Amino acid sequence: ASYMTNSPTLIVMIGLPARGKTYVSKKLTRYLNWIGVPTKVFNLGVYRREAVKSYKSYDFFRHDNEEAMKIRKQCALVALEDVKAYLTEENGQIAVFDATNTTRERRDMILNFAEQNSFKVFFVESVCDDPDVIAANILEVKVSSPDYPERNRENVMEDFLKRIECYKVTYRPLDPDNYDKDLSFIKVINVGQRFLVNRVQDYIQSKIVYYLMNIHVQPRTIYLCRHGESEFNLLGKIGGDSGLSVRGKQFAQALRKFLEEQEITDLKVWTSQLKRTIQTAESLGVPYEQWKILNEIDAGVCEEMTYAEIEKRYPEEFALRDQEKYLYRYPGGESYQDLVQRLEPVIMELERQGNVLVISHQAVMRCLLAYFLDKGADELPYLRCPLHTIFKLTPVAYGCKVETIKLNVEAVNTHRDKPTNNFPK
Amino acid sequence: ASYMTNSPTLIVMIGLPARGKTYVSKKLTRYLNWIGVPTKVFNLGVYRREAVKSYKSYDFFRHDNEEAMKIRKQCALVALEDVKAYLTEENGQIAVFDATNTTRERRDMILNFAEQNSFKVFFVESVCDDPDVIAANILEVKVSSPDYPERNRENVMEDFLKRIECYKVTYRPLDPDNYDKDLSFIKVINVGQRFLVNRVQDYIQSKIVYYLMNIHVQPRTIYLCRHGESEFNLLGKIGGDSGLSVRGKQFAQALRKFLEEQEITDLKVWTSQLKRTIQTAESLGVPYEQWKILNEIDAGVCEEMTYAEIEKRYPEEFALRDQEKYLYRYPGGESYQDLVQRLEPVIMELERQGNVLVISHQAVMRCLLAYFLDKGADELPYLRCPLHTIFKLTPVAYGCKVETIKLNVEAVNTHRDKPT
Ligand SMILES: Nc1ncnc2c1ncn2[C@@H]1O[C@H](COP(=O)(O)OP(=O)(O)OP(=O)(O)O)[C@@H](O)[C@H]1O
Ligand SMILES: Nc1ncnc2c1ncn2[C@@H]1O[C@H](COP(=O)(O)OP(=O)(O)OP(=O)(O)O)[C@@H](O)[C@H]1O
Ligand SMILES: O=P(O)(O)OC[C@H]1O[C@](O)(CO)[C@@H](O)[C@@H]1O
Ligand SMILES: O=P(O)(O)OC[C@H]1O[C@](O)(CO)[C@@H](O)[C@@H]1O
Repeated sequence: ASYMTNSPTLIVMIGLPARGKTYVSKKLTRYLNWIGVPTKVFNLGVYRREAVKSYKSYDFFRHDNEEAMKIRKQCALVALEDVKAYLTEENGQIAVFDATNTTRERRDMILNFAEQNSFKVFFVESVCDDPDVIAANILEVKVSSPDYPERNRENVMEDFLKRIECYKVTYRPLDPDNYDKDLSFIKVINVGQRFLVNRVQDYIQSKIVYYLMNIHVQPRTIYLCRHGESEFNLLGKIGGDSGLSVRGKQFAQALRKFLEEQEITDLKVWTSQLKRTIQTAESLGVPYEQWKILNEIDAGVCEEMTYAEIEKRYPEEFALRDQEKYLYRYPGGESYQDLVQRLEPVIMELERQGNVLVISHQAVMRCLLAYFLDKGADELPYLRCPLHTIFKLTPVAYGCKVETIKLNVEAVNTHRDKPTNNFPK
Repeated sequence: ASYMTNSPTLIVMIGLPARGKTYVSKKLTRYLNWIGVPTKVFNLGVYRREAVKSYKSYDFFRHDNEEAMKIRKQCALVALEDVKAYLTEENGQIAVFDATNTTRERRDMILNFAEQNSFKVFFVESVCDDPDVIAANILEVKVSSPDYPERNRENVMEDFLKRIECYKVTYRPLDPDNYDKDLSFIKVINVGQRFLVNRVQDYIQSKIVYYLMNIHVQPRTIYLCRHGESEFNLLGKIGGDSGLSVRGKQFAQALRKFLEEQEITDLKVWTSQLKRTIQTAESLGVPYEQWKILNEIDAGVCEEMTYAEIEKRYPEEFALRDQEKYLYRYPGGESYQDLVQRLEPVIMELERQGNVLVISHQAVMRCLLAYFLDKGADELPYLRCPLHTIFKLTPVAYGCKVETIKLNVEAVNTHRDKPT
């Protein structure tokens, strides 16, 4: 009177080692938080390493190893108690349980935990049988996984290959035709070549599946920059549709040279529909695609004004925006929250693809950086993205490599800091 | 070909007769237009009926009926030419091709058309093998399909069953393991019990899959009404959080009696978080759920004012809102477009479920009616939803049955027409 319509959700990863589970867990968790759903990942690798206080050879992972199996089960129970605390005491809505969970006994233990606590359960099983995908994932584990010592990885590969065989002995995949016909799940096959989806129960499960249709697990690189310096940038005017300054044109030429030197396979170039990004791309000698949704934030009645003019003409609005820069909405225009919402299709295409250069704008690029660098709404409107600097991004399971490349053309500074040190607040 | 990320897309239905193809095509097309992607459905049943100028017995659908096969192929080619015009001359972005397309030869013809025109292709194959799902779909065809004469349907079932057998003879399903491993598609199995998705190539294909995870094909009924009359309604005041007038409470009591008479299985009742909808649901004697996203449109600095007061205090804003009521945003508040965007999770849950009563508000309910009755943004802010009237909606493939039930409790009129 009522029942289970308002329950939180436990997303349970399944798979053999080196299947992309931790990458998927982390990026899915970031996406769910991005759309406003409080979500936390629980990485059982961390739990078990902290419990045994040493790195473990493949024999630790034998299903026969009674002593190891008992330690590993206890770690799962501790993590589940942390899941419960998060979802019932800490205002979490979704918990993501990143572990192998390859046996039916372990999955039934999780399901019984969820039923006792009225948590919905959705399984994400990563199945890789393509030799190239497998060999790639395994090599990535060998090089970067923290489940082995930081240095001296010469014997990691041989051990890890044997650890996988231990899991293969007892692995029961989800069986949609019989044993698991009533469970809600998705099998992600070969990191997203195809999918088997069973019994999607509700809106949030549809969003989870939606996100996983856009994820890309193999290493990829994306490039972000602004249009070259514009005339309005030189004037300190926001918004508008002005063209490149002569220095912005020099930047566009330098950008062409930089892209040639980078030797990028199958480069795609995306711009907005505003002249300054188009003009930047036109100098590159390669096809490009304009996106309306990459247009700069709309400043409404403040379009084409300087900050000094805005503070003078609209002192109350100007102070409000400084107090609440993410949520503030220009009269007749947009807030950063509005901008975030309309950027979602570009963000999904950038989750999917590598070798894309996005030529956009200060506020737009802040949103894209906040998404791929996992920054919150508080910091998002203040992220620094100078004119004539390229951001080169390589996402990894626990974050994103960022390289900045300042090209050799000067530009004005358009970054206004939040006012500091004022009294009262 | 697919050389651009935002090139046009041809969605191609596949399946035997009575698989929900035509319902899925139409509801997906409506959803795509709702989120701003111009989409048009092409119903090959209509093309072929118009060309052959008569109803056809199962004999027409034999794969070995050479003369019929040639006509059917020519209809597919005509429809593809209309697809081309829609996507290249009329600024369409997605075309939905509703046909059986059960043979590899027909699918290859479509694929070659798409490649010649640089259209992306995504197939939606409806596979039904559950006897209950099939039997239901077939009876629905028997009752309502326009592929048979309107009256005297006594021989329809026998003919239609033989027509299905004609198609079973040559049906080749999509084969993800070999023949069709490089095609982009979703198999919808038993109208959404489960799905097989292959090679999603872009954002919009992921949105198509997303929508299909929420669709419900079997007939269902949902109920929409407003909160009972509020004190602010009696005062002509917009917005706010006032409670029910005594007539709104009387309506809530009448609503309980109405719901009992409807003999509804597993009724769900959804309200907003505002007092007037909660108090309406509380008279019903059943569990109900509050949704913040069902709260009435936010009028910002005009909250709790009458239209006359708004016109006096903010004449320019009042006139702008009349010129552009869908997009206009109240200072400090919302536009109908904002309202549409935040309603998406409840719209998806209403696509999925039946036996739901939503008790909401004038602007909210306009958005929900615009979605399920396929109304455009121009008309959405002016749809009429009187206090104390229940809208009973039964979606069908070509629209929605609508019954309005005025309960016997008077209420003020809160509907303001656009000035002439
Ligand atoms: N706690 C962590 N901190 C940083 N990176 C991590 C962490 N856990 C996993 N990763 C990264 O996840 C990837 C896979 O290593 P993990 O140690 O998760 O191996 P695995 O579980 O066998 O593989 P997978 O999770 O891909 O199925 C590596 O890139 C690794 O650096
Ligand atoms: N042109 C139309 N106008 C109104 N309703 C239609 C039209 N075409 C199909 N429908 C509806 O679609 C549903 C299925 O009928 P249809 O004629 O499409 O049979 P079918 O193609 O064998 O079945 P399905 O499309 O479900 O595979 C029925 O409710 C029918 O009324
Ligand atoms: O939110 P902020 O810090 O005002 O930055 C966005 C502004 O920056 C610019 O891209 C450059 O000044 C303007 O066009 C835009 O209004
Ligand atoms: O968009 P309209 O026609 O002003 O209707 C919305 C108004 O209707 C009401 O629901 C009832 O007057 C108000 O609370 C709301 O502001």
